Amino acid sequence: AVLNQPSSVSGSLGQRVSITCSGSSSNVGNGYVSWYQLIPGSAPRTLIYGDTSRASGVPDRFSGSRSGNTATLTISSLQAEDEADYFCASAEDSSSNAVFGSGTTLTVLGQPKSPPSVTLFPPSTEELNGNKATLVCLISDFYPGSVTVVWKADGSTITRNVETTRASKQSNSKYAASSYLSLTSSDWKSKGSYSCEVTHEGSTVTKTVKPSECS
Amino acid sequence: QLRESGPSLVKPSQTLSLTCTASGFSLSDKAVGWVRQAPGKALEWLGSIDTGGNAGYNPGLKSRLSITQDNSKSQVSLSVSTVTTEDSATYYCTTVHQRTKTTKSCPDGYSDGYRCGWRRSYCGDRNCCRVDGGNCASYSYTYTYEWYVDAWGQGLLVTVSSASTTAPKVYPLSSCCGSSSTVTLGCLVSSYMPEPVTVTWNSGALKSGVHTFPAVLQSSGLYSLSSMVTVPQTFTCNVAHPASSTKVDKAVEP
Repeated sequence: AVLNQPSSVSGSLGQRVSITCSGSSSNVGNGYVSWYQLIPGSAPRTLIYGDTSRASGVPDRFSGSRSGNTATLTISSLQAEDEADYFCASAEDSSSNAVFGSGTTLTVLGQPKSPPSVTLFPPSTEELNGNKATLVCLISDFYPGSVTVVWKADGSTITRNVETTRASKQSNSKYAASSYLSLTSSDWKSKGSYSCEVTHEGSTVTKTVKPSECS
Repeated sequence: QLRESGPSLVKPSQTLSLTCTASGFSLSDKAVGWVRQAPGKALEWLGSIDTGGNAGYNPGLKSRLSITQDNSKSQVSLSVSTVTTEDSATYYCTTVHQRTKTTKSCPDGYSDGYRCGWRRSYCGDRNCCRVDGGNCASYSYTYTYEWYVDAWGQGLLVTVSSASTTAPKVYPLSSCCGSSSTVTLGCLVSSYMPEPVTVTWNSGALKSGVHTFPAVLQSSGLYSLSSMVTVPQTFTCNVAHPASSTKVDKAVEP
């Protein structure tokens, strides 16, 4: 038995949003609901306990309430830092038996779009001595969190041996991603130049390296 | 600050054992709990041990859980027996508030004596009596089970799997010959399994301008991550892969 939350909600900057937490009379109806905020990378943060009490350092923008078997977390004056996964919780039948909600991911709309910063690293001399060459394309500080990566060598698109990560949230609510071109030492020295082309919101940022001068 | 320590990889059907210590205060005065989150799942309660030595567990997992504690060394342990791939999760050590409140009350329209008339003598001491405005009623008892997590540890990622461990190869990253005012360096942590890997710079003395990226997963099952630093001097990245007991301090020179 787990508590029912919406999988995702969204609000605009400066506005307010509500997250519901529906259970039975055994858990939520018991009258002692807690709320927790999970931001990727950081440790989980206790927001609310005892339905309405705020934990230490929790601003009044976070307000908990409950009507019977349904608890609600209300977040006012939404900011980009509020984007996180929110979980409700309650004891059931015992103070040592806690049940968690399904979890709600909060998206704050209206944030300014940000182009990606791109850094393209050549393979190192040590890796080249092992007859391998990895080109590392690091993409950071873009919003919204979706980019398309295209690799090119001497004007031709590279599809084989390309691996690109998902976009992952940064601390500033911006996103990061990386793309790896795994070549051999000979493939690296064969071409005249390699390019990592990152497209974001119709705009493309391109960084290039040339094996003749990366030595 | 709560610190979880234990193995990053454990084989199926083995016993996963973790320990928790606090930095800054004593765990002797607090009730210590364990919470985990499997990837792509919600938070899941495991159990706790309170100041009185009593242990309570998630009923669904009670037969596989054991939470003990040592009060001389100020340490709390967690044991999960016969682990399976479902037990892969990030495990958090917590301090929890646990309390059961009992409330005694007469039912609606009943009192402990006032305005009961003849019913006060007829109902007796043990029961409530009907108020003007059945003849008797017994006391009702409402229980409020208070639970919440006071403090959270940072969490320890534990992967359960029968696959082998591959140590990473750490390579220095730097721009090519041919400039920019702020030099950008990096470190490539190539072809390792399983997660996680930690990266610091100059033994933790360098934090401004550091950007460590999440890992990529190749089809071979091996992971690779990179960490870059922007500096407007010696630079060394400290890579640690606990699953293979590997620790590499790679010097990076432009």
